Order: sequence, then structure tokens, then C-alpha cells
Amino acid sequence: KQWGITPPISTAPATEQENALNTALINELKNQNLFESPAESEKRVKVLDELQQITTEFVKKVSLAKHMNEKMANEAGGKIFTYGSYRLGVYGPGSDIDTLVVVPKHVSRDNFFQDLEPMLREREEVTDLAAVPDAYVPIIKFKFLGISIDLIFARLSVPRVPRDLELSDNNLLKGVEERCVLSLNGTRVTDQILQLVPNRAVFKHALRAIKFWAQRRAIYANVVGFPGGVAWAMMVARICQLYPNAVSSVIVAKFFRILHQWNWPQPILLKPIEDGPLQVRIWNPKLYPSDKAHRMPIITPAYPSMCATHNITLSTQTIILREMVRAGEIADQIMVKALPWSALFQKHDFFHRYKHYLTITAAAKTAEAQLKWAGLVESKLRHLVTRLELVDAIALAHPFNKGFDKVYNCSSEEEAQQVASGVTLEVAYESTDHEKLAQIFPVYTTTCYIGLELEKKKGRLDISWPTQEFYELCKKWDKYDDTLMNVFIKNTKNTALPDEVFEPGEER
Repeated sequence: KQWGITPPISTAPATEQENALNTALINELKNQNLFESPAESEKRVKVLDELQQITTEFVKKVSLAKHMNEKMANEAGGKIFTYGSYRLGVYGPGSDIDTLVVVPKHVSRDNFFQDLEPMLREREEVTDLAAVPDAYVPIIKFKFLGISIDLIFARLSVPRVPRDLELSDNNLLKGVEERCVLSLNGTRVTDQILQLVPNRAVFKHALRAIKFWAQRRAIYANVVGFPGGVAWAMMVARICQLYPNAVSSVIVAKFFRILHQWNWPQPILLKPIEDGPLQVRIWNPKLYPSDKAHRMPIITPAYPSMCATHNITLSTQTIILREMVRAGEIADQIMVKALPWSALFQKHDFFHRYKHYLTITAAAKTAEAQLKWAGLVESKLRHLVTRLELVDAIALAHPFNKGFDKVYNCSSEEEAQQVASGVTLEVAYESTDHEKLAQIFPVYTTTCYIGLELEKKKGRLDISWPTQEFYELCKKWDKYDDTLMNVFIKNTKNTALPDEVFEPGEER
């Protein structure tokens, strides 16, 4: 069989040395503690079975509440799906479970918040329940027995959602709101990624390596213009198709070279782009100028096909390709036993590569608002880098979204507003992390960075208006409380970088 839309590059089996290196790669992954215990694996299956049970109870309640007869409420059904990194089977310890609840026609999005959310708060196993009703996609986040869940809603047009319902039928997209079809896409894409690889076990191991490399190099974030988890998976899936009989160590070594030499902006396709019954746009750079603008397009296989990497800016494209060339050189040294596998997962050098950094800090006086506020500021970083690209002096803006959390203990309430406004003065602070509590004057800050690459002379660095534009966008937030939340930007030279961004064994 031929996998993918292109004849393979090689169908040779794994050699003797590539099997030994494949074992040493899998061992390196275990040594980094990237696998959870089989206990917590069973625990996630237990939580999904509970949620599936709550789903049947939730749909039956809404059915009976709308005066449907008892027989049809039992037939009403409802099914829990999973997508993202859990459905792929490559997730770290403590990672979330992207979950989809699919309901029949008579179950409204109001029932998702006014009936299902009261059901989850009623249960003892659920903590940290936080529903955002004013989001573009309806989502409810909560911990079930300590396992973080992200639950999105999706109403169909079928009178009943049976338990054996597969989402492969494109006709099930008929008559559902264009909100709800994108929520179906998360599962339909993930199900198809597993169907299109020739070897699922080789794919999962290869993805776990590539994912860990991207996270260690801090190029694993679609919020700031890098490929997201779905994007990296479709990339690793493409190489599996091109080497259908290879082991994981081969897939990884060929992954970096094939992708930085790829003829961009030619898209990465796992299968031919489908047609469908809906009258909605499919990704076509020949028809839509916005699709034409995508620089490194990775196209999802589920109809309707879209570009998972539309956020990729000019800077972030340059950085993805730089990192692939770097990792390609390390991998080829690993495959000739010149280097161990641990070298491939050497952490980023973001705080050593530039002479000019931007410090972006979101501050709030209370820890509850700092969680919401620091997430708003992070979502506007991708616009700052694209705005900084429009500066003549700036050739590249490197976004670093691993926030650094501090808590400043000030004496006067005026000093609280003074440090929240950017005047650090000489106040004592302590480092913390995003695990919160739910004359003490607290100020909680989250610090991101943007590394600047200046243009070189052929034949003056003023970011005042991009900085001020950034403040207005953060403060246009519908939940911006001018009493608690603040945000400021500082020009930071490499020598003035704080000790927080360096580990004990690093230089400055």
C-alpha cells in the first residue's frame, strides 16, 4: 500500500543499528519522565467513563425537561469524545484532556451551561469548575479527581446521538452551527491522523520525541505563532508516510531535514483535500488571499480542510527553520553514534542569542485576576511580534511565552500600584508558579519576553507607538479592571536580564 499522497522515499526496513538507536531513543524518553504511571492512565479512563455517564444523565434530563416521553429520553443518547494529545496517546504527566460532549438536536448550548455545569458542580470529584460562557467556543474547565478536563460543546441535527456514533460521516455536519462544526473538527482530525500513518506505534514514539524537542526549545505554542500540538503531529505523521517501514529514530532524523528543505509555501497534506455537502470555504490559496498568505501551511485532513499554522509569522517561520537545521545536525550526529540522544533535547538559548529584549509583564493585585489577566496579555503577544516586524530597524522578533511568576511584598498600597505600573524600586519579591490558592500587599506578575534582531546596515530603535498600541489592545478587554490589572513594557539589554531566566549552571 502507498501511504499519503506521495510515493514513499524509502520502503527499506530498519537496519540493525537503527533498531539499537531506536531503543536508546525510547530509553532517553523514559529517563526524562515523559510517561505517566499506568495508575494515572487507568485514572483518566475512569474519569472519561464518569463524564460519559454524566453525559447520558445530562441529555436525558434536558429531554424530560422539554416534555419528551420516557422512551425517547432513554434513546436520546449523548457521547463523550476526546481529541488533542490524549486521543493521539502522546501526553505528559498532568496534561489536560481535550474532551468533546456531543448531544442530539433538542439539547441547546444554554443547557450546556444551565444544566450540565450545575451537574458537574454537584459532583464531589469535581473541583476548580470555571465556565467561560462568553468565549467564541463554549468551554467548561474543571478537575475531575485531580485530572484537568477541557470540555467543549457541540450540538448535532440528529434526533439522537448513539453510543456507537462515529464522527467520520461528513453528513453529520449538516444543519449544525458553524461554531459546532469546528468543535467536531478537533476529534475528526485526530481520528484521521491515526488512520493515515502506516505504523501507529512508530508515529506515537516519533511524535513524543519531536514534541519534547519543540517544548524544550520553546517552539511549541500556537498562541505566539509557533506550531501547536496538532500541527507538530501532522508534521510527524507526514514523515511516517514517507518512510512507512522505518522505526522512530529514523523518522526523527529525517524529520528535521525534510521539513527545513521543503518547498514552502507548498502545504503539508496527509491525504487529498476532500469536498463536502456544506457550502463553506475550504483552504485554497488560489481562491482566497488569506489562504495565500499562510507561510508554512499544515492542512488538516478532515473536511473542511483548514490551515493549522495560519498564525505563523515571518519571525516564527525563520525560527522554526533555524531550529530544524540545528536539530538536523544534532540528529545526524546521533545516528552515527557521535552524540547521545540527550543532546537533541538541550534546552533553548533564547536568553543568549540576542542583545535586545522586550520585557512584557502583566500585573494584578489579586491572584484570581492575575490568572485571567496574564492570559489576555499572552494572547496579544503574537500581534506585538507582527507589529514589531513593521519597524524598519527590526528584522525579527522572537516571542518567548514561558511566563516568569513573581510576587512582590510591598508596604504601602501606593507601592502596590507603583510596582504594578513598572517601577520595581527595591521591593523584595519571591518566585512562584501558576499553582494558586483560589502588612501583606501582594502584586502578582507574569513576565514574557521578545528577543529583537536589528537590521544590519547597508548604506533609531523607536518602539514607542507599537508599545502604546499594545497597551490599548490589552486594555480593550471586556474584563479589564483598571483597579487591579496593569501591563507595562521595558527595553531590556542582554546584560540586564534577570537571574530568573537562567538555571544554576548557565552564564550571562
